Amino acid sequence: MRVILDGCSLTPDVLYALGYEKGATIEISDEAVARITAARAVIDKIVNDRQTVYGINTGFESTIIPPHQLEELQLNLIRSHSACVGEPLTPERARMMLALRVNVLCKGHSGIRLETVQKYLKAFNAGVVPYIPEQGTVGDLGPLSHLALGMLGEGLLATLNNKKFRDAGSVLRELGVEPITLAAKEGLALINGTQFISALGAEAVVRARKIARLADVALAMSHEALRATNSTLNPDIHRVRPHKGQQLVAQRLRALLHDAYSIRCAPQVHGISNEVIEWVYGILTTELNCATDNPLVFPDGVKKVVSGGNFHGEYPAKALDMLAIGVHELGNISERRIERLNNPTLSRLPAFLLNSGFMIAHCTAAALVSENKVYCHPASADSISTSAAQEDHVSMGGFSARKAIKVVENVERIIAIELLGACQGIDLLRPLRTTEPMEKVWSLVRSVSPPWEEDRVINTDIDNVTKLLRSGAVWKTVKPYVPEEARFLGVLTVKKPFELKSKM
Amino acid sequence: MRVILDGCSLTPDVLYALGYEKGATIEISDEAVARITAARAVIDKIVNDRQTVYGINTGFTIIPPHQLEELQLNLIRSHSACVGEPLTPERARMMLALRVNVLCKGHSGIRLETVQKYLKAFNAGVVPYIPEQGTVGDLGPLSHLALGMLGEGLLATLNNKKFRDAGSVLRELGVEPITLAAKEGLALINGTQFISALGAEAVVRARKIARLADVALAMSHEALRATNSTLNPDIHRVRPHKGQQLVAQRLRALLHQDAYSIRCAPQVHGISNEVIEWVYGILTTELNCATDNPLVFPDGVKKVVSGGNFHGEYPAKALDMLAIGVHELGNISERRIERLNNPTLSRLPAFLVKNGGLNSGFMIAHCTAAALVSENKVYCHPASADSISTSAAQEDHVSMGGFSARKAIKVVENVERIIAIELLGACQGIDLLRPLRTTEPMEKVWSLVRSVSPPWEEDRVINTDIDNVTKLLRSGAVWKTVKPYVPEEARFLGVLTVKKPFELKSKM
Amino acid sequence: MRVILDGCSLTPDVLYALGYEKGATIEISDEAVARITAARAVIDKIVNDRQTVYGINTGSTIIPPHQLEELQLNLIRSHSACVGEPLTPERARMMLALRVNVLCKGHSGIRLETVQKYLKAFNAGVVPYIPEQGTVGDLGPLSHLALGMLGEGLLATLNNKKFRDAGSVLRELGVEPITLAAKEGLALINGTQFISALGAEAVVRARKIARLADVALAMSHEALRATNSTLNPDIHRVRPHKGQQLVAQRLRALLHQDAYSIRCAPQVHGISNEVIEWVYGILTTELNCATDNPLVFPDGVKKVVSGGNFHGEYPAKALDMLAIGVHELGNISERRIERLNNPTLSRLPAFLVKNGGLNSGFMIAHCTAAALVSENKVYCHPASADSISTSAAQEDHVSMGGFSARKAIKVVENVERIIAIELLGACQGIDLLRPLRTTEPMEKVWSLVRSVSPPWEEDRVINTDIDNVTKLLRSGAVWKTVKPYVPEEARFLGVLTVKKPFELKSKM
Amino acid sequence: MRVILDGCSLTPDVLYALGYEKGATIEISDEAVARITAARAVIDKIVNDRQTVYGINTGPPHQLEELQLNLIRSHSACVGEPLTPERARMMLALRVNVLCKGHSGIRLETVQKYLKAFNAGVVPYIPEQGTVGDLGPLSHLALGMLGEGLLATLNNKKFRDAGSVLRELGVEPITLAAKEGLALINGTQFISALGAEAVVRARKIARLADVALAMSHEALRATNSTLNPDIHRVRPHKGQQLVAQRLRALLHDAYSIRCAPQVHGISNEVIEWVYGILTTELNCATDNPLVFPDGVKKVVSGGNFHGEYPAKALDMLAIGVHELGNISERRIERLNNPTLSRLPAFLVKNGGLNSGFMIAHCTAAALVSENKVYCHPASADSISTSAAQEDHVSMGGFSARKAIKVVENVERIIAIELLGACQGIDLLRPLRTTEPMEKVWSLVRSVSPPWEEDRVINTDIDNVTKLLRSGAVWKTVKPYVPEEARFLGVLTVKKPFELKSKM
Repeated sequence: MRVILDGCSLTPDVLYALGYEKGATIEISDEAVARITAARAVIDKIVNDRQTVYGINTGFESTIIPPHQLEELQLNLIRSHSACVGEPLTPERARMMLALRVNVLCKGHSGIRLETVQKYLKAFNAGVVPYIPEQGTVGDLGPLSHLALGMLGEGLLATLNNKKFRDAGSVLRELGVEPITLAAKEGLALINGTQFISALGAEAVVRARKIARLADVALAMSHEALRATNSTLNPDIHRVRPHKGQQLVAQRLRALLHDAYSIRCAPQVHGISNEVIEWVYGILTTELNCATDNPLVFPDGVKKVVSGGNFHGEYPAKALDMLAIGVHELGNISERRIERLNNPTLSRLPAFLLNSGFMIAHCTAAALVSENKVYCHPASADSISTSAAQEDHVSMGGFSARKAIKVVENVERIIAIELLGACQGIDLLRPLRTTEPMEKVWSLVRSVSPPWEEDRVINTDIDNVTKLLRSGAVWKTVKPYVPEEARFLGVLTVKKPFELKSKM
Repeated sequence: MRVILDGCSLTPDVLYALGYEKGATIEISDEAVARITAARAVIDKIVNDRQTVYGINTGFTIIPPHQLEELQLNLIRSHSACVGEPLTPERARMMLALRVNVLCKGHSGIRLETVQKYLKAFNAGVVPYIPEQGTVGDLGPLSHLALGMLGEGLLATLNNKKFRDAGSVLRELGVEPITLAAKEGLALINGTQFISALGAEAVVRARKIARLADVALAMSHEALRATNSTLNPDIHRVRPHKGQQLVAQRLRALLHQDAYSIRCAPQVHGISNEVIEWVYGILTTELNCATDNPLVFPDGVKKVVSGGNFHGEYPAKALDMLAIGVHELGNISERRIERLNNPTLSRLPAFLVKNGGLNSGFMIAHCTAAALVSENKVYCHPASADSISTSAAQEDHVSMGGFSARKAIKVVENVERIIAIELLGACQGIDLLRPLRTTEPMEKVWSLVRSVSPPWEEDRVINTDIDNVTKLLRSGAVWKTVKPYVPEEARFLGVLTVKKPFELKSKM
Repeated sequence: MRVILDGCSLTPDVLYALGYEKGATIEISDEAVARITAARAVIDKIVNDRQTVYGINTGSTIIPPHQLEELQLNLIRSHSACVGEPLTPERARMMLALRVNVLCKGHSGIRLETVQKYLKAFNAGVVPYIPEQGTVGDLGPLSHLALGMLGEGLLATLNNKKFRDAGSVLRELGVEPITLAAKEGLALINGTQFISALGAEAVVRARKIARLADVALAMSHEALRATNSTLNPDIHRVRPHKGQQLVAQRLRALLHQDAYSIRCAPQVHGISNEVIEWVYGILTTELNCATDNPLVFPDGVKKVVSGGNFHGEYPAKALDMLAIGVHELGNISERRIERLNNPTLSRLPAFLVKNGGLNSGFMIAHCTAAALVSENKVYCHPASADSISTSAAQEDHVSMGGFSARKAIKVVENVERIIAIELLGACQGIDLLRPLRTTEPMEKVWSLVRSVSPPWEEDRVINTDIDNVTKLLRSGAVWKTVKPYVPEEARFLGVLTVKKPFELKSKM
Repeated sequence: MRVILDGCSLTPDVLYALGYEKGATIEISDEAVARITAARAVIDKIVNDRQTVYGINTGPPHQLEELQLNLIRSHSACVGEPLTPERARMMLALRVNVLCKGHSGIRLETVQKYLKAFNAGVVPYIPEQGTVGDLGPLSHLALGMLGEGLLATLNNKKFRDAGSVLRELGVEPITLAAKEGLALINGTQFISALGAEAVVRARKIARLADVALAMSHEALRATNSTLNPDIHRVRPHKGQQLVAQRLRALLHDAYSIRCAPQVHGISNEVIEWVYGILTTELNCATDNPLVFPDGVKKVVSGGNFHGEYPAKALDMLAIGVHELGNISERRIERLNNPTLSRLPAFLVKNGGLNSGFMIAHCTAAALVSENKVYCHPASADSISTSAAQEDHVSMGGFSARKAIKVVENVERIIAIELLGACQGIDLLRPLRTTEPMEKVWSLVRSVSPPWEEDRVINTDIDNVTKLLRSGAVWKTVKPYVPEEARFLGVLTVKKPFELKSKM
């Protein structure tokens, strides 16, 4: 897989693939190359003409810095801003941030040199693993500086073939990549932006979209195991409560299948979760293709170098706080259906499906839902300002992105527990059969987890079914039975950006 | 203003007007009347043919006629279980009008005469007694509404808002109490109208304060003597979120390196605007939804269908997110208030008062703003994230959106005061900069503020000024002043027209 | 009816009584009078000798006599910056009395005459106008208090609670308005008395509902016909938390495997009790603290000292934790309510009603309880965890405990209703079990409940019963009924006497 | 480092040492042995006499054994990352201590095997998510002792086959008789062991917070006026007075400095209170049903397994510890602010080319901000998982974990303040501070050189954090501080509360 970046076409799903698919590689388009060199020409003219421009050849102090002191300034910037702490990002997430960094630079408004972008490109393709401590950003100078630090051959680096973090200098020699060198503005160009929040957010919303579909598969199985009626899927019901999500979820369920609230009101609950995920997906897709640099370089603009606030991460921060809340509800209602499966008076099945069955598995699901409620608190609602700097308002979206991933990770396990329990319900109902797509899912689950005869170590089954869900095999199985519109695919193509009806 | 309801055309702004504008009246369309009687014909046939249908003439087996009526009354009474302070007259009447609108869709099976009575009571000026706590998302609130319509419990009127005997109040409006036939009990109390009516007020107030936030910001921008550099349309063209671009255009209209609270304002106000716009869309759909159960479809394959449209997760979730979005407007505004009071940051006299030896100026007003932001952070916790299964039976998941709606209103109420404090402080900044002038629209806003709050010479009781400027903002006079200077698209008006509902491409 | 304040002996329960009991009056002790005049002598010397001391006659520069009086007035007026609904008369007057108590410690430098006028205003029945929002933790609220004492802004009286001109109200009461000398402005508005007065009500109500929670539980225990096995003192001897042991003993006194909401009740109520007891101790100290600045020490090495005793983090933190502790009482109670309504869990008629084919019983009452628990979870978020600083001042860290105090009261108010719903439901259970009888104290409670709420024969408006039983609980009649059956130590009375303050072992 | 457990004497600090100090070993007292065998005699008598008692021989001798195994296996339902070796072994030791009270009905042989496994260096595999408050975690512990699932060792921490690890360690797997299954997995030991680490770390960072504050106080050249004992005598909270005395010991006007005793104080008191709750909890009989050989009823069903007590305490610990970081971050802000510090902006001379500690403050602010989310009480929620019995749970598993996270975050914040304040001292040379603070400064300078030109600052932050956690900083100032202000009272177990009345 070789992806061509141009700063306009990147989707969260492609970025996720860039981080997680073996053999992923990036290149930049010819039009991106043209934009980058055009922007750099502006910078080179300002520096050569010894013209004073804040952010270009000024200090920290609107006076002109001498050339040699200007190179040293870039290095001091990268080093002093490498202030992050805690556990480093996983190799996949660190490399997602790297690729996203390159994509944003492709818009050609940072003033970066082409050769610096190439060294970033070459490092990615060679399999570099940046060392990015996950805590520090207030929304992403820190994370992006740690990225640039490794590209300077300083600090720590790893590789895909050897993920033990070691001397960055030796790793670059290992990969045959010459370290970057920094000219004017290159220091800021590399570390200004929302790429830590947005890369992590990209993974979150991708995983969220996929678990939203899978939640309906688990629900369908529970529906069958509990022997519920199809009455609540009547399209007349959802025609008169015509939210997009609710209608789409009901159609998805009808494809798979053609009571209690956790089943009967599922379209009315999954629906809004789906719409939140779809909305967040749109916000993030725009953000992955934004020029978050400062100051901005516009070679064809009335002003060639402009100071703005595009580095502020409130947009993806807010979106990720809401993603967590939306995804959380999928697990919340799922846990209740798990409760019905284990309850003998509710299921008309053997209790918990001298044996305890899936009793404690429901417990695990409830614990995950409970901790998700804490993670539902909006991190971006807080701002802590540095008084005598310029930064008097920040997004605090670093934690928004991380806890969004955690909530989805938790909900994935919850859905796995429901699906696992519901499949056992199907066993208990034999020789009864369910629908063709659901029988295929059941067989798929049974290929990694045998039916529950005697008690056994159940965390193994939970983890196996979770692996199964994350593999994509479950959705791939039911996919051809579902109408195209109900497959959650519309967000996979980049829409044209909003345009003012007046350019005033 | 006489509004004709038809269950398809109601917007949050019209509903807000129905509750808050003097002389508001409702009627229902001819097509709504037709739908209502058509649905009732289904119910009447079922009852007369003595056919067993769950939710129509069953029980808690077919219940005989003389007791089917008693069942309706028992339902209304036993479900009137709400506690706490009653809704304000305006909000109670908003819930009443919204109730009527939903019934106009013609899927509840309600009788026409009952709707007519709900209709007549509203127009006569009835004030329902609706305790604000109880719903898990809205049997309770809607039952209290129906209870008063039965002439039981408490009622008030617009002319006399002291809650008294409901029977005498109906006798005061010359209104005859409702009577309940089969299904009418459920038809009146099934739905999300408590959450959605309160939510309607919230999102309307939110939309208006979002616009006003940019006016306060513009004034602060002028008082702080900031550059227009960050409003360069090239900046927002390459970070092209709809909200960010629209906010920047709105600011360019009012004002035709700085701190982040000013420079990153389009990047912060923008997402707030988009959240508000999104919530507005969710709620507009919800105001025109058939949230009844069981549903009656006279032209359907099944005439009576059990579903889950009463579940309030949709408006509950939207209102939790509205609170978070609106909160940020106050959050960044408070920081700009901080800059205005800070002599190092403002290049103005400290706390916007000259002769600051004996005076404190707007020092403690900033304090009040900070306290409001701080408490908004607690209200930012999503209430709909919780569910307490009220039965090991069938009601095993609920939205808990009652508190989502109420705290959404509280956050917007708080943010309105914050924006008022910023605008008040920024206008004093303008005074301190005289004989300098600002733009034509901002000079008009300044004059408008000065007509309710004089400049700050010596110290005086400042909570009076804060409240006055807050009243000014809520009056609509401030936006009305700058409105003609702003491009139509940047006026936050697109949400005022009801879009056609989403339609499935496939027939599966 | 007459409490003598001395700045050392005030308990939350006495302060609550001062605000809520009819005919309450305050006086100050002789030792307090002596301390006040001694401290004022220090101030008068400083001013007379024209000596420069920050906070007494500075700005910063030594302020001349004429301007020094004007400075006090400007201070009070400009700091009256609070917004929102005013405190209830009882809470406003609690803040007033607490203000006087703190001044009795004699470290504020206040004049005696000023204290006397506050004192006379309280006894005459003044109702201060104190907007509940604004403090960051309490210049605003305390300034609004002083503003009314100046005869400015709004005031009310106990005989006429309509807020009107403060000047006319003081004339009505026969109280001459205060006048302000040096330091008197700061002396009146420095302190944590808004947070602490509201907190005093909260922890008092919390302590009383903690006891009542065990009474409701005991009734539920009987209605559900549970075993006494889990009350075995051996169980709690080996899990010997003070609260758990005390709760179990209280339950044994009223009742002289099972579900967790009953069986683990000592293990859950226990920690709630201990949190309440801990908070009570924190607040009792705080009610008797010198929160002034700068502090005046007539017998100290330094007579006038600048410190940070005005910072409200201590009561703010305590009230955030009170909310969490009280919340759990309602949380576990709601689960017992669920068991009462559940036919498979209770072995009683579903929703505690016979002939439930037309009746719903207490079904929706459980719903109301669940909604209250759910909203309490939002209020459980610690408000004091946030701080918003004013960058260029000296106030770079604040407690934000104003909202901590208010939401603490809200949580307890909610939990009171929950306990009422449980008790109401459990008493119906007792009816359903007749001719069976329960214990002597529980039969008395049942009779007491039946005197305000008849048994549930047919369905009726249930919010009336809920409110009546809530009124009953708050009246104190329920606890008074079982009180003589409970061992003294299990009556939650230890906190009612002021303990000697902690003393350092070392002189360092 | 051989600790003798008896179910009555364990403190959070000793338990922490048991998990983190090399060569730690446990034994049980003779009285504990006596109690265990006495309780087991009750259980043996019941099964021998074929008497029906719920929780002993309920739901034949043959299958009663199978029931125990099914119990352990089916309840091993936890997910996520496993506990660190130190925390897993803390849970193991705490498990043994609770069994020493002699009310579980466990066999002595089983305890000795747990005992032996610990001393041999076993590392249990305990997934950190699942408990609703701790059947899951305790079952995973027992699963490994059965030689099933995964295990590791201190010498080889790669999780592998539990059977082979026990062979490696020379430990024969446990066997389960009647009641032994429940005896091993009933309790609050996952919450309490994690909570023990949290409150220990909290107590130590509370002391260190005053050291950082003292240095900031010196770097900012503040007055000692706010430490006047008369101030705190008239606002006589225990914590506030103790903190002020601690500061006076180290030092013999902005709110973040002036109101520090009034803010650190309540944090200290919360930590001290939580410490007391947890100390009791470490020595509680959380079994069910309970066995009382000398009781009126020998086997009693109760609710001592309910973890609300430690859950609530840990939710409050997080809130209390959080505030230390909150006010510290504000002092960090003052250090970097040239208008507030009267020092070079961001503590760097020649700031035209250098940024100094600017972004380090940024890191501190981010940590405070995320701590605000963790301040939400996890124990405030309950999800009834049983339509009947288990209808209220504590949800204290996450309370314990996020408590550790908050303290971990605050440790870094304090490190950043101390690091910045020491640079302030450098900028003020040839000025000197007090003798104990000069020693702390020298100690910091031994792991982090002064800031001349810009360099990679996350290295310095991590080094100073390591320094704080090492105990060397407190050990340095310890002899200058009055005994009462050293936060040591909680280190000795107080006698348990006793009812006055016999009712």
